[PDB]
Amino acid sequence: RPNIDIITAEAMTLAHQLATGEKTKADLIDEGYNKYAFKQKEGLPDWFLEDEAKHDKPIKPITKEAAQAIKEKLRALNARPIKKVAEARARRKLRQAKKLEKLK
Amino acid sequence: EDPYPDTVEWFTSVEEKMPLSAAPEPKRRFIPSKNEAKQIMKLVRAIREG
Amino acid sequence: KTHGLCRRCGRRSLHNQKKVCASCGYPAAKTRKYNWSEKAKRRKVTGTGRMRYLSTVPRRFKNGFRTGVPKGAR
Amino acid sequence: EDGDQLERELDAMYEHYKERKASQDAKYRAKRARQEVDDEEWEGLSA
Amino acid sequence: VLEKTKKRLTHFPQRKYAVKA
Amino acid sequence: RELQKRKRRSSRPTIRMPNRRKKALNPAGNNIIAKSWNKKETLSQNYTRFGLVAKLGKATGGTAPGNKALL
Amino acid sequence: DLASMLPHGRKDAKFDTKSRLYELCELAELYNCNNVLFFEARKGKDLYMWFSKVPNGPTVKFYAQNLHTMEELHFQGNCLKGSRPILSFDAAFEQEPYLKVIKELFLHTFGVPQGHKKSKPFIDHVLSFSVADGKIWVRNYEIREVEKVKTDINLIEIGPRFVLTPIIIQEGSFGGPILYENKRFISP
Amino acid sequence: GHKTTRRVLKERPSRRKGAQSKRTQFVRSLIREVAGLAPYERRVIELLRNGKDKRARKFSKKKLGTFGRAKRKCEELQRIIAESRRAH
Amino acid sequence: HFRKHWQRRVRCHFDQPGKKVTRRLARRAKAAALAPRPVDKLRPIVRCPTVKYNRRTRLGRGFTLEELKAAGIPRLLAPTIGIAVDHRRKNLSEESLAANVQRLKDYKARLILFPRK
Amino acid sequence: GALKYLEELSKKKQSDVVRFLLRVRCWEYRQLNVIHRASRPSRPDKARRLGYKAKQGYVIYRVRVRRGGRQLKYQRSLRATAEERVGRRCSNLRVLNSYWVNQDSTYKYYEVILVDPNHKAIRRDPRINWICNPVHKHRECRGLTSTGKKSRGLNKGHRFNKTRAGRRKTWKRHNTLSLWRYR
Amino acid sequence: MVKWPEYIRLQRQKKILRMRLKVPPAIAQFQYTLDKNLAAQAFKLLNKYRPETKQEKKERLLREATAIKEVSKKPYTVKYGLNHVVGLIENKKASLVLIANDVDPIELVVFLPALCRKMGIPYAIIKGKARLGTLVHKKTAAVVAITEVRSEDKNELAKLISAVKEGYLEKVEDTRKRWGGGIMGFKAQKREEKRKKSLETAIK
RNA sequence: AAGCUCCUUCGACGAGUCGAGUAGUUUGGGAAUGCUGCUCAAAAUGGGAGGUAAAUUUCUUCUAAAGCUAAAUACCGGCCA
RNA sequence: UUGACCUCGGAUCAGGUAGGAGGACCCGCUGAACUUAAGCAUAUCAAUAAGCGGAGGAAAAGAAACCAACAGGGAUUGCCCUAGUAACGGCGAGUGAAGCGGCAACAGCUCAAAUUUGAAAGCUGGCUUCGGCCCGCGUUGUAAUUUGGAGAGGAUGCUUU
Ligand SMILES: [Zn+2]
Repeated sequence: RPNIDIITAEAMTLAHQLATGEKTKADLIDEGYNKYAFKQKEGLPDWFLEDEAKHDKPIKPITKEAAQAIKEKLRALNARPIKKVAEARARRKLRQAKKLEKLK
Repeated sequence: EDPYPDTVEWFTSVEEKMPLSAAPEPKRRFIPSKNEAKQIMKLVRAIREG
Repeated sequence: KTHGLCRRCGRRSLHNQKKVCASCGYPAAKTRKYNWSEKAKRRKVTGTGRMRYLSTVPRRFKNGFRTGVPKGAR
Repeated sequence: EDGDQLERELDAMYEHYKERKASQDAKYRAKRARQEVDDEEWEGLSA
Repeated sequence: VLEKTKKRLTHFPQRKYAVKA
Repeated sequence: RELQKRKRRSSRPTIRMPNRRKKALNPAGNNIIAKSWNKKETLSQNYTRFGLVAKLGKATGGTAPGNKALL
Repeated sequence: DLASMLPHGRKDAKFDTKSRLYELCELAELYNCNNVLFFEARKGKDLYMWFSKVPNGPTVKFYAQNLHTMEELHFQGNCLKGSRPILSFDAAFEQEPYLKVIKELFLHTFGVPQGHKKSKPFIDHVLSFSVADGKIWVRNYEIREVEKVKTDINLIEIGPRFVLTPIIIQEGSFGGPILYENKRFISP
Repeated sequence: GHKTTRRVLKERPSRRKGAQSKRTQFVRSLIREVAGLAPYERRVIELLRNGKDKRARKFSKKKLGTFGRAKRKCEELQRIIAESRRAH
Repeated sequence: HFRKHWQRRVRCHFDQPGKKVTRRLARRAKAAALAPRPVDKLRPIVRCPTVKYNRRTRLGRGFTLEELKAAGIPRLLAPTIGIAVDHRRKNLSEESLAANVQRLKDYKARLILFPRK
Repeated sequence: GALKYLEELSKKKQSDVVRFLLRVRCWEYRQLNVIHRASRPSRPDKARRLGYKAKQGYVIYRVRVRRGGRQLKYQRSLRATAEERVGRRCSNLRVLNSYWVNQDSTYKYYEVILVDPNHKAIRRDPRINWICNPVHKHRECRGLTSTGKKSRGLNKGHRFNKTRAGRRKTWKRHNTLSLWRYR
Repeated sequence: MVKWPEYIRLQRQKKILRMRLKVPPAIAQFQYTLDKNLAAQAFKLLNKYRPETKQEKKERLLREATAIKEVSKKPYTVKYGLNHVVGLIENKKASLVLIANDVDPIELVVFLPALCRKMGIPYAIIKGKARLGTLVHKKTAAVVAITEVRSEDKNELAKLISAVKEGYLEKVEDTRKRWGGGIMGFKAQKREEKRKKSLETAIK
């Protein structure tokens, strides 16, 4: 069985829409039957498919919760070491010190 | 579901025996051409005038 | 100096770095004109120059833009 | 009769177009210089 | 002018009329 | 304004427009109305002499004592 | 506000005026619903309120006026959404037969069934229907318990204050024989 | 009410703007058959065949925006299904 | 009530007599163009809509096709002899029909029609 | 009758045949230039009912314009800006009309019917010599096309009180102070 | 390698797209056309019934003008023009319809096969709008129709109707309600197994 | 060539447009006053807008998504007076 | 081998057109703040000024998917009152129409939707002794007929060029 991985903000928003009691399974199929449905993708050249992919992305609202969820999921494990955050604080403190001395 | 289903001829399966229009036919479809009559008359005037 | 002579308007208002006249905007086809300076508009409006042809138009309209010569002219 | 050669030529041209348009950034070319090849493309020999 | 307008003006032109007092 | 000052200062002549009017004010021709129309009288007065009516709507004001052209 | 009070309520949108009042009955048949609360506006000014039992049951039309909804910063009260309310009725509602059928319809509509799974578990508000004039006055009050001085009930008004003048009663979904007519209704 | 003798006015073709054109109905039916169905119409057909009439009507209302539009779309599609059955 | 710039939007009608004389000369010119003809077209007698003004009649836009037919004036010919035609108005009443056909027949009896060329 | 059959076929836009045709075509138009000439009109029925004739002097120009908003909304339409751009390209022609041919998720595609006013056939033919007249220069820029009328609200009724006969002219008429001689 | 011109690349891409995309039945039935022998016989009859050139018509008009200066039978011609032929089909005067397979805005002919089928008029799909435009004296004819012929070709018309209807309509009726396209070549399939083994296996 | 008349024959009327939801702006005008953007996306004894508590949504009045057209109106600019 | 059609190009090819100015008035886009009032905020200024695009002698609008509720009116535009009314506004600052009615002026029309099919009857060029000769456009539709208070077709008898 294929392992399904959600990495996109639109998919996270739709996942939140399922998880919370806003729209159910019957809905998801119902607005699944739309104009982008029943479009052939199997035997098509890569240039054709990629041009449609780039110019035919459906637009749906995204939520700040879904965006934060994708950010948390895609955060690297060594993204925020103590050393890096401490040197970031040191850099910004130096920046304010230099700003003050330029003001002087 | 069938992604590409065959068409079911629910309307063209019934052959209708009459034209869609009941309008009457004009006289000009049975009599000679008035337009060519006029054209030939113009040409005759041109020939007579030289 | 930042301003030399413009060919379109004759003033020393052509930037040498930007290559754009500060008065009329030489590179651009349109002549620089703004409605917050009625004094500039009336300084360079039509009628302030020579009017080589627009002055000759009205008499031709008065006669009806007729063409030809008077009858019997030599 | 099936346009196989024509598809092959057009696909080669489109791949060249993508490769050049991406290679005109020099970060992409650093990346393809450093990236490694996979073994699921050498598959077919014995495994 | 259009041929239909020409026919209409040919057969129904503006007529001269006077109304008594 | 600058155009007017330039015209006042130049030696070019002033192109004087004659009082040409788009529409004629008096009938012309060799017909009865043309040869009976009075140039110094008004529309209603001329029509009253003619014995014809001028306005087919109801009068929007007070007519002259002898007016007979505003039905 | 009424739909928020009603946990067995499906809200629906604008209904075509050129349609049929029993086309409304098959609309209710779509959502397995035995009660219809229909809002019909005239001239964009005057409300008309229909209470109906969809299949065969009687229906009643009221003229709705005097409307001070919630979201008005003078009510000083609040209550749970979907909690089963106490229904207060009047001696007139018990005595006049047309008022009795109106009472039954109101009970069926605002009933909030006992074991319904969208209802809140605790009771905190009362919907009172009264007949002062030849009109029905509807008000909702929240129940505040207060300890006695050595508990008692206080009522603070919450929302939907509205007046309904009973225009018509029909033996049918939205038709059938006329059973009661006001014969005193004055139209705006 | 000023008593004035009512007059019988002639039929107005602008009032006759109601479309009873047999040839227009023929063209519409033929174009339906030739063109086919939208994806939402195909979902409505599936629901109508498997018997979920209420779900079909509600889905049609959701897609179109009016109860009357949903009812007429469902009636059109149901008569299409009946015609297909008879033609088969 | 001068919160806007009425000074830049203020209008003075000092040309009232000038506009009056211009209008009178326009009427004179129109009559000179149409010398035996009146200058104005005949209008029907119509009743005013509102209950406040339903007791008074005024002039309408043009005559209806059926009242033109009843009076005996052909439809395509009426505008040529100077009768305004309105294809939108409907009679709805023998009273208006009779009043308008009486007006049309009075015009008929007072008319002088010239023999084409 | 083919015109009417095509009218019904264009009424049905999500039908299978129309959807397939629209997809393949949006690909074609997107591979072509943003503004480019059309010889044959793609929707002949729509062109005919909007005023297109198979004469010498009538051209189609198809244009794609980016969709979306400025949260601000442009008061003129995407069709209006497409017409203006087509006219600016074909400055020597007069924009008669425009119509929709395809949407896409990034663009929007229109075909503009344009008429050459200096052509002898157009000048000789009536019913188009009106557009040969000079008062009709840049109707798309002045809002005199169908999109312009729709955006200006040139309709009659009590719902269009402020917008018929000119919104700004009506505003001036209502906010001008009239002072007669004898007050 | 070498870079083709944009328009050449575009039309070759169109050829690939037409061959690989699955078309609806109403366009698949246009992909199916008739054979050389039927085309030749039909064009023989239609060449017997070609219309007259402008030079020929002016020449005839001069003949009658001179004859008058110092009583005919009705002409028989191959009817052309989309609106005219469609009206003939609706009013059931057309005996044969021949419809070009390559019309640019295809919508102009899509309904024609179904319309002919319902009206009962025999129809066939001819390769070449240019061929039809050569049959008539034009550049492009989208559809042509035979309504009436002389007595000397009545039987030839009838037998052409029978032969066309059987040997073409039976086959296209066997395959006309089905979708076309799906002509995957070797490269297209190899790409398809590539996509399937890249997607359906581990991650999506 | 044209007008009328009569009839055991006919009578085609504008679609990503209406409309529903939503955001912005605007209006005296949430039956959204109009406009624009995005999602969904129609009909044919049809559609739009009004009247009506009067018993069902009756009655009234016009035909949208194509186009032309002088006069009465503005006018600090142009030719003058 | 040749030749058609479709699409796309070249030419200091034959003939034309656009730009800029002006912008008083006119049609659109875009779009402030000062000021005033109010615990505050919306509002007001103002759908204004400034900026951008586009015409003319006028422009624009315009011949009802209108007004109305009458005994009904009848394209558009402007004046008078309507009226500081209805209506929206902490029912603050305030904002603020329209129908009717009197007048001025009046004028109605063209396409798409039908098959000329007993005859693309239409039109651009350029060659002309000017009178008519060819190249083409066009059937994926140029003429004539018709535009829903209509109309078509037949018949019929008068009437108009
Ligand atoms: Zn300069």
